Amino acid sequence: DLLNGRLHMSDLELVLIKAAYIPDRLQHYPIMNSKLNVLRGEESKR
Amino acid sequence: MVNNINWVKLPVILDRLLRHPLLTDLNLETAIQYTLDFISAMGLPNVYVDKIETIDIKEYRGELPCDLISINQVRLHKNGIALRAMTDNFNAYPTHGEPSFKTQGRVIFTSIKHEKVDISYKAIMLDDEGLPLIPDNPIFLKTLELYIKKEWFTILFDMGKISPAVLNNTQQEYAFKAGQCNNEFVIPSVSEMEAITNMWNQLIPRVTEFRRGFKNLGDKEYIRVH
Amino acid sequence: MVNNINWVKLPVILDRLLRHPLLTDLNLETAIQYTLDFISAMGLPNVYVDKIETIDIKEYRGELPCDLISINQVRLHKNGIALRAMTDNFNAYPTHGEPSFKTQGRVIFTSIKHEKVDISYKAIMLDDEGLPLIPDNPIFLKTLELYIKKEWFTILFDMGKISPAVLNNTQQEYAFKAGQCNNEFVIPSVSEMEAITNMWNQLIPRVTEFRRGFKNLGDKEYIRVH
Amino acid sequence: MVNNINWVKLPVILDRLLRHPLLTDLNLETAIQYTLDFISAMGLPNVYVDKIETIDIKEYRGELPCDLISINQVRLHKNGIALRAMTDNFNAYPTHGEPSFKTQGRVIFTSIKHEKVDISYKAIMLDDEGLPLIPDNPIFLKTLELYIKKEWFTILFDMGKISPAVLNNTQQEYAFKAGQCNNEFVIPSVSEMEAITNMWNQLIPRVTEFRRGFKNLGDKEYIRVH
Amino acid sequence: MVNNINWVKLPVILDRLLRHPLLTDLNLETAIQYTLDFISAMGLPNVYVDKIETIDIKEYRGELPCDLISINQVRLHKNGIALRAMTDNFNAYPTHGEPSFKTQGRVIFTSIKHEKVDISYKAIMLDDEGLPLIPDNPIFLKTLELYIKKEWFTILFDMGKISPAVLNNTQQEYAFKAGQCNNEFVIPSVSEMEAITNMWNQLIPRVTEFRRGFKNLGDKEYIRVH
Amino acid sequence: NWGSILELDLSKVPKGWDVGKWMYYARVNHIAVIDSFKEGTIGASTGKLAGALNNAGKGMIETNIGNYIQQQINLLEFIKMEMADVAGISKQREG
Amino acid sequence: NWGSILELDLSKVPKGWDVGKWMYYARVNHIAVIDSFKEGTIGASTGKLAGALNNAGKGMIETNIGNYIQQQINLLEFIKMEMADVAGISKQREG
Amino acid sequence: GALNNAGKGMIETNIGNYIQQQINLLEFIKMEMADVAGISKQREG
Repeated sequence: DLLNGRLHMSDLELVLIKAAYIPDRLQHYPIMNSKLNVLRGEESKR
Repeated sequence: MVNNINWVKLPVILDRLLRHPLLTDLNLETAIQYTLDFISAMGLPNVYVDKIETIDIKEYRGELPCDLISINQVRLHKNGIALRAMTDNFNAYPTHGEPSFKTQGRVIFTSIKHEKVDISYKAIMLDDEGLPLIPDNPIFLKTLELYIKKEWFTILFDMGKISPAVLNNTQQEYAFKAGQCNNEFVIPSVSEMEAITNMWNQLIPRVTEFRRGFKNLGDKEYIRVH
Repeated sequence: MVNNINWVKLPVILDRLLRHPLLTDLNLETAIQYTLDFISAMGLPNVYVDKIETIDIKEYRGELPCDLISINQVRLHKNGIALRAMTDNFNAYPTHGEPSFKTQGRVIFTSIKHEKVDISYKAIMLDDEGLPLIPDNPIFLKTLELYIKKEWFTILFDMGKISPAVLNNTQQEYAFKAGQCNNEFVIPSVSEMEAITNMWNQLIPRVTEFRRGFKNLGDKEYIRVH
Repeated sequence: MVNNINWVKLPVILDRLLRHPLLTDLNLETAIQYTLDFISAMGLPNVYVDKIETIDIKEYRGELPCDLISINQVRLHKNGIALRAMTDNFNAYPTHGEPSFKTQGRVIFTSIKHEKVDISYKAIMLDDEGLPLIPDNPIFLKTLELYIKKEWFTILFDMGKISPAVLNNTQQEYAFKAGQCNNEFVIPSVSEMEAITNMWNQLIPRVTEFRRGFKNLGDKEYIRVH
Repeated sequence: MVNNINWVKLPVILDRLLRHPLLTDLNLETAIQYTLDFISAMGLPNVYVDKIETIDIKEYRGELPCDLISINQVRLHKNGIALRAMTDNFNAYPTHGEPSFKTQGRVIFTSIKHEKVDISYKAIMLDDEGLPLIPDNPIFLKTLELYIKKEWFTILFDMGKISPAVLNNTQQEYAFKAGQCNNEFVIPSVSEMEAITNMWNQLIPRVTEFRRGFKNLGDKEYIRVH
Repeated sequence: NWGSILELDLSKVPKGWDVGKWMYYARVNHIAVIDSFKEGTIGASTGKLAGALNNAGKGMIETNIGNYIQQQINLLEFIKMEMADVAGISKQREG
Repeated sequence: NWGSILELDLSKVPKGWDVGKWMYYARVNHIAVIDSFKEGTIGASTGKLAGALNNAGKGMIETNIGNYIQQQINLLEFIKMEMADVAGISKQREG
Repeated sequence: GALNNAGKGMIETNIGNYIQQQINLLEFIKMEMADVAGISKQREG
């Protein structure tokens, strides 16, 4: 899900939400995707 | 304001003044005038009663309510769109836009010829008698008491019946309580700092709150997750 | 506040004042008024009693309790969602959102027509008599005593029955104890600095504590290990 | 505190005051009140007795001990987990977490319905008579003596029975000894600077000492060799 | 301290005071109280006698010696490991580590249930009579004499029997000698600056001297040649 | 090494406000409403108490441990370099 | 060489607080609540004692040993260079 | 005597520091969008 841009708030904190808004939910920025796509793009060319 | 404005009659300020034996010639009539001078000079918008009236404009003119002291907004009745202000020098005058209003006396001067307008305004709260009604706030009450004690002692100092040290103490003590009374009525409650929080923190800035009655001013700004 | 607020009756302040032979004409009636002026002017929220009442709103209006002095929050009864503040100028008025409230007298003005609301508020603690009850804190008690000694000496200085050096000492000593009494009631306990610690140290900032009753405000923020 | 708090009865302060022939009308009754004002205004936590009591909470409420002056911590009895502070405005109130407490009078208001809690608190040390017991510290004793000499001389200065130079000397000398007495009780011993040393020097910072009774606060942090 | 503390009886301070004809009504009884106030207010740890006693702890409590004034350290008797300080709020209290101690009156409160502990402490040196014994240091003796002359003249100034210039000279001269007497007792000897030298100059820093009785604190740090 | 410690007095936190919610809304807004006309501040304004009670700015418990940490780091590079030279094995020769 | 030593007075640590837990919560929060209206500070505010007791900032026991340490380090590079020149064996010739 | 002195005042609002702050944030967000897509600014030209 993290590669598909989905952040589970229960995975990075103990939650004391379910509505899709930033005042209580968190934006995910996909900085792990570009790293993986180099290595699969290299494997395409090997 | 943090505390609620519970209303009491004007003679509650006279129990407090006539504890002072030099203020024993004070009246209700003197307490009425010095209250309205004090209420005005502080300019606290929490002391006034918010009212809304619909008046009809005949030709760029409408008759304003009798109790009106300050207009909050004027808006149109059919649209709800608010009117800003008349800067035109030649308004209802023909030769050979965004609507506006202008108020001088008991007449409002609008930019629209034949229309009904809602006016949200402030008045003074009255009694069973047609007399002012003051907050029971012991900060308001103390500094209204020190206001009248400073106006009465200023007369007595001109007469030569008060020491200059006595008037200097009253002028100092009124000067402190007048700032404490200002901050008591101005500094927001927890529930007004939340609406101030939502106006202040806005990723897409909301810059058209006058068009509504500032209704969505303190509304929270939400951002979708993507 | 570090110490607990143990309640004592108002005549305990009169044992302390009438130790001074110039304050021997003081009464309970004078001790009642000068206490409420002092309680107000300090504005300590630990001196008030927290109450919660559910009232029902008939049409954008509801009747507020009789003992109410300041509202902590208003919230809805069925949801628990809190109401912020009425910034609308034309609220319950029709032409031709996030809920709100507004309170002036014994009436609350909400944005919701027919609803029950919980109001968490502050009142004054009373006695078996309907009279104020004061903390037994010898810092509170000392500076309430110095408050009344400074209001009585200010009258006596206007009369010419007190030295200007005597009033200057009382005005100075009340001025020190009023800050010591403020800091005595404001500066948190160890158990309130822990809730302040948890609010302050937050890796994912929690910025919606008004929606709850500030319930999860001092809750600790936990981060999973990965 | 470096020195130990050896307890002595209140009349030991009266041998010292009645050495002064202007303080010869002082009593035990006046020494009782001025001691408790002094004990409070200094706020030294070494003058109080640490007690621990288990009380049972019936429904978000429990009855607090009679001698309680300030709570150190409240914790649960079965877990030992400590309670922080009630920031909720609507606590035990239903609509249609981390545990907390709140104390106003002789009642504690918790977040847990039916539970036993331990309360670690501070009280005043008493005598065979139900009267306060003071430290024999000749710094404490000297500045309590200068406290009462400054409250008695302030009355006498208002009466006109004391020189303004005499009161200015007493107000100065109490002002020095009150800081010396504060530093005498606050500045740690060698054995308390070791626990302060272990809290301060921590390679892996320990930031959850409130959950325990601050038990492991001054514990030394050890690092393995590798 | 550079000079040795040779002990003399309290009446040696009265030969010096009664050279002044305004201090001729002084007593041993007044010299006893003003000495102990002076000994305390200076807080010189060289004026006290170092003692060591082993007491046995019954259940987190032990009875402290009668002459005890300040604890240097508490340590365990079988190990020699020192105890730091009790920061726990719930110490000997069960629910449903590094050892510690806490002392309030004549009772010590430890973290260990049934154990013997050594307590190194300070007491006052007494006479054949049970009376204090003072250093013969003519700096100590001069400023104790100026202490009593300043407490006696402060009473006489309140009475109106001393010039304000006379008291201002005594308050100034005591103020100089009190710093000279502090520096006389605090500033180390040549043999104490060597132990201070060895603690300060340490290539591998020794940071656990509290565990011992600070025994190896002033020991010299040696480095092997390689 | 901890950070700088700000010493903060709360004499101007307004009436009817707790230190918790007052500090909470200052995190968010970066603005803190204060009251220069509290009853605790009547001394400095009326001339009865020292005017530094309404002034002087907030103090800092700041220890300069970072200059000491940088001094030890620079000595470690000096000793790692002297050991390299006496062995004849450079840092260029190590890579 | 130790670091700088801050000299700290505790006259404003509020009532009912220990120096341990007060310093503990200042590690965490980087904020320290103080009390400018303690009974220990009535002298400077009322004009009875020197107003430097509520002012002046905190002193430092700072010895400048790092300039001395750097001076010795620079002399070691000078003497290691002179020994190299008299032997005709450069530092460039050593690597 | 400030009526014949004091120099002339300025109604100066420092909006240019705010304008530069927004411009610098636009370069930051245009750069983060470039990195997550794997399409550099060097790769765009």
